[PDB]
Amino acid sequence: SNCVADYSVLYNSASFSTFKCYGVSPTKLNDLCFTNVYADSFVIRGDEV
Amino acid sequence: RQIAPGQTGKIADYNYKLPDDFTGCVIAWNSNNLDSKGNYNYLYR
Repeated sequence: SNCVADYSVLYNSASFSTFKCYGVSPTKLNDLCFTNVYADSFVIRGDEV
Repeated sequence: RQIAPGQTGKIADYNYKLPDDFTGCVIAWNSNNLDSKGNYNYLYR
């Protein structure tokens, strides 16, 4: 919250195996404003993503 | 899997973009028995 969110810094990072976006498209994310982002972080098996 | 009418990624969103209404077939196969060496020549913009 109370910050500027560059999402091209994420989307242009070739390190990501997927970037699945369900109610937004990743190239639109810099055009957007939101109340909070809520980042959830955890590790799983690759068979389960 | 990027070569479909509306998929996205480092190939499809830049160079070989298919039409949103693409009528056609995409036929693909592995080529390790022919083209592997590595073979740093096969290349993308």
